[PDB]
Amino acid sequence: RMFKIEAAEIVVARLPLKTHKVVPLLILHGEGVQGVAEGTMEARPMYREETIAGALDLLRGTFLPAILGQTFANPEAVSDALGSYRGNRMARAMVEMAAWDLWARTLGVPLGTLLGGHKEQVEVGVSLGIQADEQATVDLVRRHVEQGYRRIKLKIKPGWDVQPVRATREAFPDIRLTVDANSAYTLADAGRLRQLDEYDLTYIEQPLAWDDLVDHAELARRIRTPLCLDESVASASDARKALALGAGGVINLKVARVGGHAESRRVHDVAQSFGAPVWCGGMLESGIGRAHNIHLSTLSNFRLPGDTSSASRYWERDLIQEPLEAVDGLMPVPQGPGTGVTLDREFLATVTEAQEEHRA
Amino acid sequence: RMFKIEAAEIVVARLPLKTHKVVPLLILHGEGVQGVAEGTMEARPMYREETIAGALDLLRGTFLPAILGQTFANPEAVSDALGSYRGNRMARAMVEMAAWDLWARTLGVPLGTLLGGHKEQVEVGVSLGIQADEQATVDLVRRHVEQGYRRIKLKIKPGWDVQPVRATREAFPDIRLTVDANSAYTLADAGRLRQLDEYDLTYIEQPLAWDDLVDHAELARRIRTPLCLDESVASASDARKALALGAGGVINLKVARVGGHAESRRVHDVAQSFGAPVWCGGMLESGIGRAHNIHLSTLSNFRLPGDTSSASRYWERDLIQEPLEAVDGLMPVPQGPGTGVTLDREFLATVTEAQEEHRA
Ligand SMILES: [Mg+2]
Ligand SMILES: [Mg+2]
Repeated sequence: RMFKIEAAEIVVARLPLKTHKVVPLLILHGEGVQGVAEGTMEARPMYREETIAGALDLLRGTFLPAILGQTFANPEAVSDALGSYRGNRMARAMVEMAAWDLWARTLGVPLGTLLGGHKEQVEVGVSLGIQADEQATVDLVRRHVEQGYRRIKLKIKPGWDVQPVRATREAFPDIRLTVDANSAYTLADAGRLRQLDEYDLTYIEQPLAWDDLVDHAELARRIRTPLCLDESVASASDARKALALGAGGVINLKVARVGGHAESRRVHDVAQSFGAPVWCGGMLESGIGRAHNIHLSTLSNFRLPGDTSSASRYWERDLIQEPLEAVDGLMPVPQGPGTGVTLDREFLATVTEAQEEHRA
Repeated sequence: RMFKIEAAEIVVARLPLKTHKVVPLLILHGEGVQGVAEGTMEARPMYREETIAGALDLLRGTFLPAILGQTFANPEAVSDALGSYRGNRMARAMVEMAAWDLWARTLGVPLGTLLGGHKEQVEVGVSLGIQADEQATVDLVRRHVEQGYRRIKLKIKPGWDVQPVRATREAFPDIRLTVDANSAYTLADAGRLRQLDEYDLTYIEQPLAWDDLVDHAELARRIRTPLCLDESVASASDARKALALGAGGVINLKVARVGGHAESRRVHDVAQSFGAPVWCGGMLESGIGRAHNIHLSTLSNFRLPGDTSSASRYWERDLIQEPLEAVDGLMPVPQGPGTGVTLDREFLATVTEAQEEHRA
């Protein structure tokens, strides 16, 4: 039954890589359990428009006040209570996704299960940066293919695109191979991008401007390689518009980017209704955010491998107790209610740089 | 010659309405002159996505450190130096516009002149909120027609659209009449909006979602009244996309929304290349912002009246020494270099919440 949000903590941690990454956590408390989610916004607006400064101000100043001490039927009722404010999806997503965790934990059910998923393990691939040359690329790829990863994503740029791809393809003619074009191209480059076609990529991710659909639709008419949209899809209606236009045949679905789990479900179902698959994008998440991603990835139209690879690839030590490790390109769903993972509070304390508490 | 930016000041004021409005200012110092601009983002994200807290943290943590101490050839070079960041156009606009004012003042030239305009005054319109009934709407319109405004804008909403427009058009068969539909309709409302057609509105402003073009395109096919786009045109390429898709035939051009004067002139030119007019939109600006708008509005494709009405209608006392007052629907361009207006520093002091100075 119904749940009352009694308190909320905002905990910002700084986590060393292997220089650092800031992890904003929102914890909601209620009914003697808690829900946790992780912000994916950065200090500076590099991947998208939102920033830690603005999202946290929106949380303490607007969203938290609207929900604290209040009672709700479901996470959708929580999202509904955050008014008609424009944009700020990642901020909304912190509240919404923690609400999903909290709510699932009051029922004792795994998050994935509530969202309609029934996979017990999800397929994963890896994304690789730009390497120095054709052989160093192939070497780095081989390391990962020997780990069983089910898709390889290579960054590209002008004019480092056809070469990395052709080399990787010749050594490995059967792997699922993709590229991330990183919004570094123009309709001008349609000719170069078309050269990629003979290497049977599954898609080219977001080759043009990060906020565009119309030019993608045009570029898609000019090349045979499917395009995958990322930043240009921030909602189920964007997904609809993109697919009705022909701007892509694939969507990289990042839960926090679309404002959370429910909306991600809708994105997911709109894609399926068009016969377009989704796959789960990643963003250097701690185990909190990684767990949420895995649970969402259990939905059935997640038919291409996700960037939800092993935690130990990123951190010497994660913010949770449980390991999130994939073997042979498969990441098991972490057992337990909600996310199935648990904050390691002692370790979190040694890397916390800010913490605040909010009540009604 | 080139200009060095030696110092910047952020001053946030709470200026009394005729409740209160928070006015964030940026002051750029160099070559013995200064350039000033006004942020239009608000505390919470209601009109668009940016907030004062995100915007200001972006200025002091990223944009100002990038330009402080650097020497530039023109305002465009200043923009390019903030280069790689996404969205946040209003925050960007504070730097770029303050830069135009400074640049212009090192040259001794009025801002509008440098942007290519040659009007000495600009036509203004008036905006009427929702009134209680038809005759109250008509009586207010009658007042404003008599004061000499050259366009009437009626705010409409579902349940209250055809009625005020019918009544108004009936009493005033020839005036330039428009409506602001304020993103409150959906495609199911096409039949009701089509009923406005027989009243010869110059346009309906952004009836559907604030970030949409594709559905507006469809709505334009079902009714004959021209659509005017607002929040969904944030760049020159958005303008092109909107006009080419037939999402509208008019653009409400707001200088800060698109990233400042350079990009606004680009929106102005893309629109002109399609033969679509633009007009100057407003956001309850102090004299700083109003003066920038008035100078942008001197450009030749601003062929419909703008929301740069008298400052006295908004403020008991303005932040500038010069009064910006329209007479018979004509606002004079303020004389002098740059924006042609000058901060009243002692008055400003009495209304300053907060100030900060940054250097190298
Ligand atoms: Mg990517
Ligand atoms: Mg308007």
